[PDB]
Amino acid sequence: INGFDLPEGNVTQENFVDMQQRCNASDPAAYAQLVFQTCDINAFLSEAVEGTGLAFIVFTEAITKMPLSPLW
Amino acid sequence: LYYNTIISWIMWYLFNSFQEPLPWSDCPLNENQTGYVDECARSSPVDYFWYRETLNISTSISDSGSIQWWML
Amino acid sequence: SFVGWSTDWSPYADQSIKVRISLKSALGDKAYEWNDNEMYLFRSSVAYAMRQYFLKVKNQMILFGEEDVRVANLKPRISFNFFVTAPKNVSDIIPRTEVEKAIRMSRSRINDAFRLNDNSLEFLGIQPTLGPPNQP
Amino acid sequence: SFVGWSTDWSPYADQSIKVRISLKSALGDKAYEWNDNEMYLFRSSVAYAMRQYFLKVKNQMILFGEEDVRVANLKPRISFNFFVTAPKNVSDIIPRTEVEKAIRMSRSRINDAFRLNDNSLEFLGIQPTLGPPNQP
Ligand SMILES: *[C@@H]1O[C@H](CO)[C@@H](O[C@@H]2O[C@H](CO)[C@@H](O)[C@H](O)[C@H]2NC(C)=O)[C@H](O)[C@H]1NC(C)=O
Ligand SMILES: *[C@@H]1O[C@H](CO)[C@@H](O[C@@H]2O[C@H](CO)[C@@H](O)[C@H](O)[C@H]2NC(C)=O)[C@H](O)[C@H]1NC(C)=O
Ligand SMILES: *[C@@H]1O[C@H](CO)[C@@H](O)[C@H](O)[C@H]1NC(C)=O
Ligand SMILES: *[C@@H]1O[C@H](CO)[C@@H](O)[C@H](O)[C@H]1NC(C)=O
Ligand SMILES: *[C@@H]1O[C@H](CO)[C@@H](O)[C@H](O)[C@H]1NC(C)=O
Ligand SMILES: *[C@@H]1O[C@H](CO)[C@@H](O)[C@H](O)[C@H]1NC(C)=O
Repeated sequence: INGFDLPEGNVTQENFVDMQQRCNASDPAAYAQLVFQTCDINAFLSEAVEGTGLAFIVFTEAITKMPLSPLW
Repeated sequence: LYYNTIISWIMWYLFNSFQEPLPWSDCPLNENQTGYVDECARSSPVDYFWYRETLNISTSISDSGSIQWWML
Repeated sequence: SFVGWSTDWSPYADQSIKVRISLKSALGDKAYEWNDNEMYLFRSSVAYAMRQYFLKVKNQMILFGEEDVRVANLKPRISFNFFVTAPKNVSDIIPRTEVEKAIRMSRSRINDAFRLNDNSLEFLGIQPTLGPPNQP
Repeated sequence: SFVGWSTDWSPYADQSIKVRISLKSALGDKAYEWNDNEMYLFRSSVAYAMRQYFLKVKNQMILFGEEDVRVANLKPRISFNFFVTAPKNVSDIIPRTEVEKAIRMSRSRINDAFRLNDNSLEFLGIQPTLGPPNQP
């Protein structure tokens, strides 16, 4: 969106991959500087933290993104 | 002997509650208030509250320092 | 020499400031439509910001209008470049380093006219810096 | 007949809208100074409000500018009368009942440009009406 000038609510999760190829077929040499991520679940669920990190760097990070943070 | 040090770490995170911006929610500023602290930006802020503001950890088991008053 | 030309260079391009506006992230619902009347209010807000900077820093009274803010390259994602000239002298482009200081003074005032806050109205070369968090 | 004249009647007086601004009650401290640049932003905000009303109600595109908003009787307490004319026709004063409908549509937008809220920026003939309190 910051590289191809598209509306806001344009190119959501349902239409990521088809809008990847609509841009590179529209104009080449502007897709080559784009840095994308290969992030996917079963890689975010699969960290091997154990022993003290499951309460001090994993559980307390998910508490800050809840509604009432200093009560949970 | 060592399970009374884990409870020592647990009640340190209990004293640092009772404030709405939790101390493990955002990075501190360094000296000139223009950028973050360097290892809070490369790592996570929560990962920064454990190793530098709770433990003040060293790089090895050979290098040890003072008694670290708050923990005491 | 170089035979040929590139259709990207422009005589006003090195003094332009790119503005990028994301309306449906700062508001989502209850978000207004960006027609030509909203571009009029933006050009009068930049002309307000240039008037205050020349009065409170340089002690000059220069009557910038909304016709001195020249907007190019309008896109759907709400993007344009702009540059500010003298009020009745089209040859006299204000340099970019003084338009950046004028917007930095009144960025809190331009943001409130459009209900955006510093991340949905970004100026691409002007970043927010200030604010020390000394709570306790 | 009546021999003599009164120095209060004016040919633009029955189509004027009095604006009263109380800056040090909505802000108190952190309150800006009201110089001639703030009067420029007010005249461009009213000209923005007239542009949106003629587009979204009457489907006309009339390019009101800040020179079509004529401000008289400026006082220290921040008070003035204003009236809006046609863009290049000084004889064509917009009637007061349509300027009142134009400000009523965009009163939430004019208020946000000056950090006032509906009681420190009053228009003296335009009162806020809406809002039912159905909480439970
Ligand atoms: C409009 O602005 C330009 C500058 O952008 C003025 O041009 C200057 O003119 C003086 C004398 O005429 C020269 O000494 C300068 O070198 C010129 N500036 C540049 C950048 O070349 C021009 O005079 C202005 N016009 C008016 C009517 O004031
Ligand atoms: C400026 O506005 C006035 C109205 O305020 C216009 O005057 C009208 O002119 C037509 C024909 O010329 C008459 O039939 C109307 O009776 C006039 N109106 C009034 C209120 O007397 C005038 O034409 C406008 N000028 C321009 C150039 O459009
Ligand atoms: C994204 O843009 C395309 C291009 O016009 C449009 O057809 C589509 O409706 C847009 N998507 C959304 C969610 O607005
Ligand atoms: C656009 O880039 C992607 C990513 O490498 C590539 O797979 C695709 O083939 C490119 N499109 C064209 C038309 O080459
Ligand atoms: C950062 O702070 C140091 C002093 O701690 C100062 O010398 C330096 O100029 C500052 N950097 C910036 C960009 O302000
Ligand atoms: C521990 O913290 C103190 C300040 O509280 C600091 O001076 C010292 O360098 C820290 N220890 C290490 C190993 O960085």
